[PDB]
Amino acid sequence: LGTVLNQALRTDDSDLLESCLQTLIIQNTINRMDSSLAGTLLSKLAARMHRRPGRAFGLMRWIQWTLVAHGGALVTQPDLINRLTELSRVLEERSRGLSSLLALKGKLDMLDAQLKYRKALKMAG
Amino acid sequence: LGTVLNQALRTDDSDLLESCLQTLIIQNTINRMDSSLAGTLLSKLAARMHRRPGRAFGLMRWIQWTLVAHGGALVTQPDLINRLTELSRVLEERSRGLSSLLALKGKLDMLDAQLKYRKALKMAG
Amino acid sequence: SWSEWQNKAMQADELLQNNDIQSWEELMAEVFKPEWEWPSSRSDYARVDRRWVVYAINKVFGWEGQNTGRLTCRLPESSVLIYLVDAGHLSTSNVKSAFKDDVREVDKVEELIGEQLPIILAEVDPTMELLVGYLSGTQLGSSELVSSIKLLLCSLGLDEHRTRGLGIAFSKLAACPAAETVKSLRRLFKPDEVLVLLNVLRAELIKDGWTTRYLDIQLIADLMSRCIDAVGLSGWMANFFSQFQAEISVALEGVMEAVRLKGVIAEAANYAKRARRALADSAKGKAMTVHMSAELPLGLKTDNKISTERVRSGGEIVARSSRQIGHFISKRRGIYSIHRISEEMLLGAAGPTVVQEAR
Amino acid sequence: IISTFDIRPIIAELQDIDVAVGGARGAIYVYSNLLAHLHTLRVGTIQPRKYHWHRRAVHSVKWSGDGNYLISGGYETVLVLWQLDTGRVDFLPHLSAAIENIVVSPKGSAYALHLDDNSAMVLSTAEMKPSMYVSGIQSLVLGDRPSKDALVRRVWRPIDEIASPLVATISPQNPSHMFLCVGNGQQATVGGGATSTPLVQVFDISSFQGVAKQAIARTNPTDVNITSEGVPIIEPTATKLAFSHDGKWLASIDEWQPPERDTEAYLTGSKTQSDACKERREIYLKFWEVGADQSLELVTRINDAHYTKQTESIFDLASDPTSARFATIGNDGMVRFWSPKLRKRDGLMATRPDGQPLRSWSCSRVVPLPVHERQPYSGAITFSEDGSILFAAFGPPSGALVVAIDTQTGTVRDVVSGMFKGDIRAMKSLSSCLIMLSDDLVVYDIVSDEMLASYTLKETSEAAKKLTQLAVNHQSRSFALAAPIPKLKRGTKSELLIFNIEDEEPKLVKTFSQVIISVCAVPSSSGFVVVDSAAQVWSITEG
Amino acid sequence: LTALRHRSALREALQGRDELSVINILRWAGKYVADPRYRSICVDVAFHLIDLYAEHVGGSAELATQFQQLLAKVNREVEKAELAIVTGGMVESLMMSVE
Amino acid sequence: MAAEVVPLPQLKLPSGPSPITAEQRYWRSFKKQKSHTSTANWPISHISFPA
Amino acid sequence: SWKVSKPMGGRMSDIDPIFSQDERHLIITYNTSIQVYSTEDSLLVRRIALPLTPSATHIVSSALSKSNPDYLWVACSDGRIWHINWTSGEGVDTPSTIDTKKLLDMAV
Amino acid sequence: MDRRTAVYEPMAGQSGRWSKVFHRRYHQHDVKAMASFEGKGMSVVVSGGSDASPIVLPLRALGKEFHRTLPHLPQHPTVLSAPKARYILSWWENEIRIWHLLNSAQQFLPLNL
RNA sequence: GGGGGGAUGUCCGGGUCGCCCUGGGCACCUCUCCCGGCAGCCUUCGCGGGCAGCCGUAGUCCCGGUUCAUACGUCGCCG
Repeated sequence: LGTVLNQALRTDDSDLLESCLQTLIIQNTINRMDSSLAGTLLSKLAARMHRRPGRAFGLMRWIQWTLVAHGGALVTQPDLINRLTELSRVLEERSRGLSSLLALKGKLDMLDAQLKYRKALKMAG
Repeated sequence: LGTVLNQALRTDDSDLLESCLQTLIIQNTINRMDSSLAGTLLSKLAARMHRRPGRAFGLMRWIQWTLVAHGGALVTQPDLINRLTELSRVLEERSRGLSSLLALKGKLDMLDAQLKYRKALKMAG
Repeated sequence: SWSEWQNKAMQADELLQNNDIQSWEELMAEVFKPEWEWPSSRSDYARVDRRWVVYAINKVFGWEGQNTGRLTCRLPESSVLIYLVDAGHLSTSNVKSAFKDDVREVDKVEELIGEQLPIILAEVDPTMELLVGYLSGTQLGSSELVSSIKLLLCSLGLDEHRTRGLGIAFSKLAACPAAETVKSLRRLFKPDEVLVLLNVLRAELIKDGWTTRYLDIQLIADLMSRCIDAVGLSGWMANFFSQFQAEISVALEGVMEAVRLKGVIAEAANYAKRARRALADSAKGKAMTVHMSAELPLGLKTDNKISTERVRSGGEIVARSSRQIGHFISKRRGIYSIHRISEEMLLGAAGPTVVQEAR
Repeated sequence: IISTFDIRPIIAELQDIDVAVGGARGAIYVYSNLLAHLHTLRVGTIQPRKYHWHRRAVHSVKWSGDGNYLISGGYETVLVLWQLDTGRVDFLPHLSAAIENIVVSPKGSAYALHLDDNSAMVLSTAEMKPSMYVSGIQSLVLGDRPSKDALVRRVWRPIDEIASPLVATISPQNPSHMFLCVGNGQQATVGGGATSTPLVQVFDISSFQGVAKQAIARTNPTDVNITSEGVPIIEPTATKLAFSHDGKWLASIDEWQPPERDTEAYLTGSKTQSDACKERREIYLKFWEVGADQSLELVTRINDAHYTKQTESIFDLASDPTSARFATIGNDGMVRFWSPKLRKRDGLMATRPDGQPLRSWSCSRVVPLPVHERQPYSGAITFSEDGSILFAAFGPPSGALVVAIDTQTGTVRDVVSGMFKGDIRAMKSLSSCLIMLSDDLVVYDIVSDEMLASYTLKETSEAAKKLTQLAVNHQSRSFALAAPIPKLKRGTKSELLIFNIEDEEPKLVKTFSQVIISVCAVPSSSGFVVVDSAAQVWSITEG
Repeated sequence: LTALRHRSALREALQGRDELSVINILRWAGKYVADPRYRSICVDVAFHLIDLYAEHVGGSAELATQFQQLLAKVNREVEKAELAIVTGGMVESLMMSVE
Repeated sequence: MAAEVVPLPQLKLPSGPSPITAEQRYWRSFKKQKSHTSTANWPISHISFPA
Repeated sequence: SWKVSKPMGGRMSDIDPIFSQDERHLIITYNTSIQVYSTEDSLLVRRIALPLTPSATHIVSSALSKSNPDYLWVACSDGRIWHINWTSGEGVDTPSTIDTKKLLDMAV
Repeated sequence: MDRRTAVYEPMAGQSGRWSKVFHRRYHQHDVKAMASFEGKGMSVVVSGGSDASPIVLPLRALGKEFHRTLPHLPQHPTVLSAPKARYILSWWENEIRIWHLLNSAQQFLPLNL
């Protein structure tokens, strides 16, 4: 799907972008794809990072493998740092609550664990 | 192995403790076992927490299920809080490095990911 | 000045027994520095003295001696009262100093005052804009804040002021410590009310969107988790909770992946910025070792421009001489390099073009 | 660059001279025959003999009697001796501070050194042992003559300054003695741009002599004092020390973090080097016993007395005046109460080999603090004079509040908010009044719950702002604050105000041509003792 | 190592090493992150060796595997520290249920 | 006063919540074991030493 | 009602503490005070206070009279000179000015 | 072999007694041999070691003039080229070593050098 | 780093079409003052101030491509 990727990103496609993002072959596609198109991908996936932060299982692995196969593209053309610089502000909004997002779980996950016991009293009852 | 557990912990056994710890049936044993013996278990597993912090996959699940089946034992006899209070200092030595233990991985795991690419250049080569 | 304030309090007592609330309120405006115009900020308020604050709250609020009294609005319609609300003078320390006489024998006065005061404010203001202003302006305790959120939830569970008040009280109880919130909230709530507050923050989380996917927080943290610790095991004795902890786990693992990739994109942007610096200097012609291929150097290292300072014994610093600077550019040179001179160099104007072998 | 020099006159006439000169690069030039070289328009080619050993400045260079040894000493705490007859060096290697001065006896017998920590040692030759020993107050001094290594632009230029008032406690059961924070030396303490006191000394007030000395943190008074890059060591400073009520205990806290110039690679994203060192802060607390020979001995050490996700900088410490209980507040916000127990694990009591049981302090109580955040806090605490109740100023920006907590139960007895106009500096508790200093000064009774005294103090720089400090007397109900008169420099004045408990008029107004550094209350009788940056001390007494 | 961070010469101590020397020091580090009692000092040294010998990981793959076997314990060192706090919350309000 | 050259004192590392006690190391320092079997592996009736 | 004690002690000045004749005593220089100690007991035998007072003035130099012993020339930043005699205190109340801009050094 | 060299003068006064004036590192390896000359107004000492670079010093103006690092490389360039063949040549103890450059510079004007 | 200019080379509407320009992209040399330090020289005790100031970058006749490091007094055995 690497040529599909290349096509989509040099005409600025979103439907073809979504066709590639719905689907291992991720590794295959990014080691297939090219360099400045990987920078274009990085920019608009940052847009995605902002506009929809739900389950990240696919696309954050995708930017991993993007920086794997063609992370060295944007040192060889470094002038577009604001491609990366604009990732570089989203990340710390993305960690604000982590000052207490584990302080979330432990008081709550025990209350979880209390019903696991109150279940365990009753299915034998 | 619940009577094995009960036997071992009321004579202060370590070999029989190790026989129970080498091995689902964990859930079975702790819903089998008793209350003040669960407090004794909690105390000496805290000793284990200090003296050997390697792979925690078994015994930290064990203290989970301990607090599942007989976590309410030590509210019904609360005077031995130093059983729990001495867990309550080990945990935060156990999290010191987590101020930067994810700052460990991300710079390193990319360097991992760089050899995954430099492998990927070569097995096709 | 003590006799002066005693005479002023006696004159205000004379105004009270004459029931001259208009002139009394104009004296209050003169002290606080009727029209009663407002500065449009909770912050820029003139500093007022504790004796006038304590006399004001003494006159406004009341108590009932039956071994358990109750503040009442002696002045339910009062610009002085809404000024105390917006300036944040309605603290438990303030009202205890106000009613030092009759609260000396009653216990649990913090719980009593912090429960009763927002209920009083709510029956004053059904629009509860005064309540949200109190929430934003006053130093609040845990009982005060949980009764405030209780009033907001019986109000809801022209439609945005209550939501802003919810957010403000969420920030403040996120600030408050866990133990006091847990004990006072075990006191003041019922497990069904805690379930409604739980669903409120569930909606908050899922509207922030951490579960609804990509490719289609401390506040709520402290609030939702501390309140369920407050209710505890006495409440429930299901699959609701099962799906609930499932989406909790989704959000947790999402944040973990986020920190991993936080690190990598942070260092990537930093190295790209230093690479912009180095390739700017290389286009200038300072001849630094930077990468040439389209792949990341395994060492995320750049050749910085040479520090013009030279550290000497013992700690003294003299500037680097051009001789050693040339020694350093020489060691930075590689094994094979094409170093083309220009005729602009030969006349003395421009610089060369350097291309070293990729090291 | 010439630092100092000495000469031997070659003699019943004056036939020649030989001059050694020492310079802050660490070098000695000795010129052999200047009179014969400059008696002869034209002169011959003169060239001194070079002698480089010291890395930092050399401070004091002289000749040995018949002049066979070039004796010297400087910053690096080594008395160095050039052999001058062969190519060897002989050194008395590890002095307590930088060698400020060297002088010679009329005979070749006795050397006398002035050492940078206010000290003087007279030795006899090849005995090298303290034959006459005198030490002083060893305080941080604003130097009239600034420094001898402040001439050639070191990486950190050492600046005569005082960034914090001095930490000191008069000993109860022996008010003639006082413990006070010091480093190995004054110039070494100020080197690195941070206060470096891994040391405490006891000093007699009835006869103003430095009695004794003992370290608290890790020290290396034998290892090298300067790193290889040229940076002198910053040491764990003894931040907080307050003495027990009984005369037997002493609890201290030390802080030590890396410098920014050393972190330098722990920066990932928004991690500044300040963030890196504020993570890598290391804060010890140590409980100590004291023997009647003024012996300071360890009983416990706690590495983590205030911990959340990262370590919490611990804010204040206070002693119960009736019991062996130490309360402390940190950045956790909890106040923790520590009492000494007997080391006895399972009935076996741990006795010292002489027989006495091993005592060890422990967190007897924990009290969390309710917070009121409106839309970088600091803590301060003081017990009552009677005990049973503790007062704790929690100290965010202007919204800040004091909390009164019982001791028999951990329950809060009172909460008083809005008594600080900014961040808190400190607070004391007299017999009935709380005397707190923020940007404001507020003396405020609580049995009447009524402010008595209030002062808007003079706005200054931040150094002077911190250098304002306060102490009560508690024998006669009178308190006193020290405040400089408006970046701090040498020509600077401070004033001390004596206040009684009941009024607002000052009971004594007196300024000082230098800035007084610390004030302390005498425990036996009324009055105080105050010590000043031009490092001198004297006591105020009523009557 | 506490001495060499306290007298600030860890960077000097590690900047001049060779292949086999960093093999040994990395082996010690990878052995001894897992103790939290000195995990801080160990990860300081780990940061430094990352700063100092990440360049020739492709030149010497056996050290890249050592660089990998750094992670190969660390990826479960996240799970030890995480499941610590997972257990760390399991105790704290069971204490609250006492009262 | 020439400082006494003392080498680096080791750090007093903290103790876990079950130290190995003085008496524990004592009774484990009862080390040298001889395992002497009885005649015909006779179950050992009684052993004695007087005062 | 409150009263101040005399400022005693002080920081030892870098000006050379000088030996005594017969090597039995040591004249050490503080700020505002010059102290002679006896070496055998290592104990003070005389402390001589000196009023310094004009912001930053200090003892600039101090020297034994080379002509007659037990005499001390002490000099400040502004030119004020004392000729006190240790084992005693005669000369502290009578300085002499030198009419300098700023007295930087002196040698007797 | 501390790559270091010193100079020493007779003490004024006392006969037969000398002392070091100073020392310094000139070379980068040891100083295996040396020779001194003082003639036709040139007082020098030549020092040779193992870093191949002779270092010469003034005697009468020691500490008055800078030294001189003679070229460690021989006087003859010992480099040859067939420019039509673009062959470069260098010989030492028994071998002649030849490199061919096979390309120009304008073609490249990193990985291919 | 900014604010600005004179000048180098560049594409897209382009212009009678040439000098280049406006509208977008711009990288550089230069000048300009406000950023950080560094010096000297007068001033006042100092606090401070003033004065004409340089540098924030690159390869030299040689050449600072330097100079610099922390004690003896006593060891061994085994408890």
